[PDB]
Amino acid sequence: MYTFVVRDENSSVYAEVSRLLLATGQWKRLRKDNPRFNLMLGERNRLPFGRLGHEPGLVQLVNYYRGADKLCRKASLVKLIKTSPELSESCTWFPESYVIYPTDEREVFLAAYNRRREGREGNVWIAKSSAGAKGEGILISSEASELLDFIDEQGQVHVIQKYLEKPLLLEPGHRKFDIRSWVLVDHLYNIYLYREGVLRTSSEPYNSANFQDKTCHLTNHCIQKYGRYEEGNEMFFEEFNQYLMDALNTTLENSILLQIKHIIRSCLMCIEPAISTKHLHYQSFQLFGFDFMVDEELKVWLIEVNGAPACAQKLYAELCQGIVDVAISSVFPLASIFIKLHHH
Amino acid sequence: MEVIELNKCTSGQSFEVILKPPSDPSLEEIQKKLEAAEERRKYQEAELLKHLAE
Amino acid sequence: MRECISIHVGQAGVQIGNACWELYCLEHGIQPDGQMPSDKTIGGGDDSFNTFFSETGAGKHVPRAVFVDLEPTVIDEVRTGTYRQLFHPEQLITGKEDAANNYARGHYTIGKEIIDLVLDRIRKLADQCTGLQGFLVFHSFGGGTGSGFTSLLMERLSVDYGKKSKLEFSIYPAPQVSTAVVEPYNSILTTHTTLEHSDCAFMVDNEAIYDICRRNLDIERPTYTNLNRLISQIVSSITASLRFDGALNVDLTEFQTNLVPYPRIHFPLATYAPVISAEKAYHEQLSVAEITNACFEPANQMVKCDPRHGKYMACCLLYRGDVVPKDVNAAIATIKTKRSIQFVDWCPTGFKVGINYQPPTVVPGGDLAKVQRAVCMLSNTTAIAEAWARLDHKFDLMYAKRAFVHWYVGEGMEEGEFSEAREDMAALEKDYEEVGVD
Amino acid sequence: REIVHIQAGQCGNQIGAKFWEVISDEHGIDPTGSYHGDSDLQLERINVYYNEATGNKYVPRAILVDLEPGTMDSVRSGPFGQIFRPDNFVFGQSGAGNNWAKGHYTEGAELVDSVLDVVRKESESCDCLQGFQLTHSLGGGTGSGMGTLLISKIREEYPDRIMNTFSVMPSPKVSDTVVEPYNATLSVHQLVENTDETYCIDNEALYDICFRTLKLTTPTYGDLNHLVSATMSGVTTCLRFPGQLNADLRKLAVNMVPFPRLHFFMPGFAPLTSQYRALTVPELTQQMFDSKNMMAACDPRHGRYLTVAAIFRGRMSMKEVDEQMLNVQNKNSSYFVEWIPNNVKTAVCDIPPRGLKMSATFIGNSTAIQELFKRISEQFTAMFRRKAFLHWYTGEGMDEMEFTEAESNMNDLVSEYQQYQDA
Ligand SMILES: Nc1nc2c(ncn2[C@@H]2O[C@H](COP(=O)(O)OP(=O)(O)OP(=O)(O)O)[C@@H](O)[C@H]2O)c(=O)[nH]1
Ligand SMILES: Nc1ncnc2c1ncn2[C@@H]1O[C@H](COP(=O)(O)OP(=O)(O)CP(=O)(O)O)[C@@H](O)[C@H]1O
Ligand SMILES: Nc1cc(C(F)(F)F)c(-c2cc(N3CCOCC3)nc(N3CCCC3)n2)cn1
Ligand SMILES: Nc1nc2c(ncn2[C@@H]2O[C@H](COP(=O)(O)OP(=O)(O)O)[C@@H](O)[C@H]2O)c(=O)[nH]1
Ligand SMILES: [Ca+2]
Ligand SMILES: [Ca+2]
Ligand SMILES: [Ca+2]
Ligand SMILES: [Ca+2]
Ligand SMILES: [Mg+2]
Ligand SMILES: [Mg+2]
Ligand SMILES: [Mg+2]
Repeated sequence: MYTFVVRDENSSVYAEVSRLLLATGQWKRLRKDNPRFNLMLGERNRLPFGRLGHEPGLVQLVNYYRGADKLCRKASLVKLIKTSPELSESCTWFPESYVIYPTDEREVFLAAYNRRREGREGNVWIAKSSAGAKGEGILISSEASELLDFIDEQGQVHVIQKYLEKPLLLEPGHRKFDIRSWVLVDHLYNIYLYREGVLRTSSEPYNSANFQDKTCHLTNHCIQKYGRYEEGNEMFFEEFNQYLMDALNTTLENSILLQIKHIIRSCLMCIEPAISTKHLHYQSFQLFGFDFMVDEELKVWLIEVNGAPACAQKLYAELCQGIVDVAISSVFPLASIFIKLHHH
Repeated sequence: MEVIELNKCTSGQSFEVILKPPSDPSLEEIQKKLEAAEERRKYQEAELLKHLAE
Repeated sequence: MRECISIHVGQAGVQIGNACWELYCLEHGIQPDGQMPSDKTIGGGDDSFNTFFSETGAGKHVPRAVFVDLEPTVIDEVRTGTYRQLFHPEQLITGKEDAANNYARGHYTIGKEIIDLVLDRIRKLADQCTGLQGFLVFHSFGGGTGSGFTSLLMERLSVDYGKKSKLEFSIYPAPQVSTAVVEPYNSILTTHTTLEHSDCAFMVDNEAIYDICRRNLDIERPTYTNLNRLISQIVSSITASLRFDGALNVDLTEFQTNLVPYPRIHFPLATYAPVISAEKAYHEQLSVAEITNACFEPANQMVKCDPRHGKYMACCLLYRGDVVPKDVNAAIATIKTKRSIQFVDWCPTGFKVGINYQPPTVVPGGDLAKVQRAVCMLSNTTAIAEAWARLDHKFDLMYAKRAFVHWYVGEGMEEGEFSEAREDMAALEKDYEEVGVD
Repeated sequence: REIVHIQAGQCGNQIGAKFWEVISDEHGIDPTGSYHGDSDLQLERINVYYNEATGNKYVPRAILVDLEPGTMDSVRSGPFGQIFRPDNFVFGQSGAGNNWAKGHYTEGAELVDSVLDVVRKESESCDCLQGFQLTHSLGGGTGSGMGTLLISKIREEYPDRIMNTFSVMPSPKVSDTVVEPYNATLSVHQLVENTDETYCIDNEALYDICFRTLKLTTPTYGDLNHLVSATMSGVTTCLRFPGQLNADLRKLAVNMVPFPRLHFFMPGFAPLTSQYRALTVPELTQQMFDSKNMMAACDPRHGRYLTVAAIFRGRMSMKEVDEQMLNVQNKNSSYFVEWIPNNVKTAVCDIPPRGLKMSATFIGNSTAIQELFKRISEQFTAMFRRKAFLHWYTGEGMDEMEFTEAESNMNDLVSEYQQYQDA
């Protein structure tokens, strides 16, 4: 039969995948450090890709793409988008962003800010870092001077990104939201967008006056804990589509999902030559969490890409089963909920 | 992308293409280690032979 | 003209040297009896092939090679095989019983008793050189002799020939190709002791050669002969510059100068293309663009690892056959816009290119098809540290239980040499990380 | 690289004689020592086990030892009795009465210098002696007691040569006297210190294979010895034939013994058939790893393999062999220690044994072997706690302390295996 190892005890997604594999009668879980595995569910950090693919007679597969951090760290995402000709400085779906150390873009950020203060245009920016894990270390300010001092107090790299002053607000509530899309890239570099996304909503009305209060401005589920409009500040696509039809005479597919598919395709096609495991001695797949914002003109904006996403509770079953069918059993067969984003 | 230092003969040629500019132990010490290892072998063998004589 | 002495140590080193000198003789028109009808200077010369071959008054062309093994059976095949007439008997050195896959036995126990004889025989070749460049040293990492005797030999060569360059061709252990269980120990012990003494070492992972032989030559179960003829093509393309007219890598020093900016990090990755099956009756000849592109495919590397996730310090392309500079630059242009090729910031992004017009020679009746053009890329990329991490991890698994350590201590080695060697490799891995990661 | 062979006592000489019949046949040597084979592969490494006498005769480098003449008269009368060098029969008249102390200390001590004289005469004519192999049982007196005394005197004279034994372990199921657990426990103590490799051949397993698998209602020693000579041919295949991989005794010990005391191997053989049917490579591989095919009565699923050697004989698909070997490890992934990488070695040799188109020989260094030593130690203690049958030994000058020490050392060995079974 087939064998696999588990090296991220803290993965909700792959605990369920492991559970499914075992309950097919054709997968056996080995100890963390047994090298004779077919499948590695790897650790989040320092994964030993260099030890994969040297076991004689084992076809070996891992659930991470080496090199995908380029997309999944906020700093490198900004650098990737600026310096990749296929994404270019001319990319229109990513908010104006700068990387700032306490290479560094401190001066060019103030140069665009000056044009905004001189221009009296909306000059509100947000500063964050992937090192600010789960609702920690975010500052939204209308003054550029105040943003930088926040960065210098912490000793890690930050990105300064234009806060979207004009977001699409759900009604009733006059309330902010974001969209999480789950995307599975398999060993052949097929790109599979899971049919179901989630809107993470804010429970409290959007207030463009003070950004001191970070609750109606930060859509993160952890920060909302609430729940009066939808169970757990999560709205699923059937409801959001019905909302867009009733309130705006349009559909989720037309106004938003075409853009989401374009952005997913653009990002993942960009890094394909650098991370593809076609013609490698081991194979990769990875599940990605893309986070989007929507503005009031129904334009979609990429906020970040998560490399080790969790899932919405009522979707773990379906999606995890999809991971097995599409990513694992396609390589290790036993004895659609995805939308294939076709490309090159 | 500049080509430099092109050299040609009847057997072939060589050249450089630039795409972007940039931005001991002594003999006695060895024989000491060899002899130290030999004496350790000699010690272990004498311990064996002593054990066998017992 | 400046001479180069080849030294082949242990079974792997000897059998590969056989494959290499067979190929050299074919490449230079030297018959197995040593005669060379095209060499119109009888009994002497300073042509380019004379760096590897001396000449007797009888017109015999004699390899500047010593073969060393601690048991006689492999070298006895040399003495009785096709090329027996090539070598002087003094050049072929055998002991009685081998190192039993034990570095400590090859280095301390048996090494101590045969090293002076080997040096004496090497001195005799050196005394025939008007300007010795230095040595090319062929050996396995995993064998008791290849690891332990070579490391002793390398130390003594530095003492006796301090100004001379020393290059290695090292066979890195792979379980597909018959291995001892203790080869991780031997590989680390020999890399530690040899590091200071090697100016440039070309590692060949038997796993990669094995896989090229299965995939490109359609050989279900490669033999050592299959493996060694492929290895000898790569060696020949690396040494062709020393044996033919040319201006790139014309002496041993130029290998350090072009490939090794930091002395410890002296392990260039070799990639070779094309490897085409001779049994393949229908074959379409690959272009300069295509064989150059293939140089960035992990499947053609002598060590499987991923250069896309490392950084380059230097990169040489060595072409043989129908290639002109125009095609090389057009191919490089396309590849740079299509591939992940990142250099360290303090090194120029570029390629040193050498072209030799004679296409690769292949052994008649062998497995490789004759091609109109081939290329060997030598790149010093930090990605080859993947091979060190793999090896160091296998060492750690065994050494944590001291498994098999008593065999080494029993030969007079101290247990401390193990951790000393391992800490040197941990520093080597840290050097690669500092050079290559952001 | 010559090997000197010694066979001691009744069991040792009867199994030894069959070993020489089998490998003489494989090498094309007739009972008169004349070579009549058809393949140079037969003669290429024949000097490992045979000397070349004048007239193109091959003579086993074999020394036959016993303290009574009976079994060696049988050998001289046997089928290949005439190949042995007559000077290499060394025997007394007293016997050792199934008594380790007689073999090791009294009767054996009177004979042992003569044996060492012959051993020395064979070693002196060796171009490069590899080492020694001894066949003997552990349950009697001469093979057990005089055999281990011989090993100790050989180690003293040749401390840098490899010492190997094929040692037959007693079993109540196939027993001659009640003192066998005493004789075996005293012997294991010797073997722990003075051999590099011991193939543990359990008469319990040999009986069970004959009864259950070979369907022999009443096995004889002749039937058990057929299994032993076939196993011995298999394990020495890589020494006797021009197989690649270049294996001598020391290389074998280096790859199989990660800790000096843990050098007791479980052998196995396939096929065992109760036949002309083709045996496929999957079948060979499955069978050779089956407990029912192993010659130490230990369940390998009760422990973990430190190292494994697997030798395939015949013309078969190498790719299918590699495939099946990698397959059997995954079905047994738990049973190999993870801290010795690549600890399973596969060797192939084109020459099949007599009457088989293919076969496979298994050599395991498993921690499960502790079950064998536990059995013996139990049987030892049941008698020793009441000092039963001890007068046979104290009458030869032994003290109870020596029994206590040997018991302690065997229980230390057992706990050593258990320690690495959980690492
Ligand atoms: N490519 C290749 N590898 C070989 C060859 N011979 C042996 N090897 C590899 O070398 C390692 C074994 O070391 P050897 O060179 O055979 O041992 P040695 O140097 O003769 O030392 P000893 O222990 O004394 O026999 C293993 O990893 C083998 O796979 C060969 O001809 N070609
Ligand atoms: N440019 C921008 N304009 C408006 N709102 C923004 C923004 N950038 C971030 N936000 C808000 O801040 C929240 C958290 O941002 P971000 O996703 O970068 O941090 P994070 O990685 O800690 C949480 P997650 O992993 O779910 O994306 C988002 O849900 C979004 O509502
Ligand atoms: N009777 C035998 C037979 C063999 C055989 F046939 F050569 F494989 C071996 C053996 C040799 C070996 N080598 C390795 C190096 O080449 C020499 C033979 N490595 C191994 N193993 C077992 C554990 C992992 C390595 N085992 C041992 N005893
Ligand atoms: N397998 C096997 N076991 C034997 C044979 N002869 C004796 N034994 C066993 O060996 C032990 C008896 O020792 P034995 O060799 O007869 O005594 P010794 O002559 O003094 O060495 C008991 O365990 C017997 O079961 C034999 O030919 N084959
Ligand atoms: Ca000349
Ligand atoms: Ca030097
Ligand atoms: Ca007497
Ligand atoms: Ca005497
Ligand atoms: Mg995040
Ligand atoms: Mg050898
Ligand atoms: Mg008896």
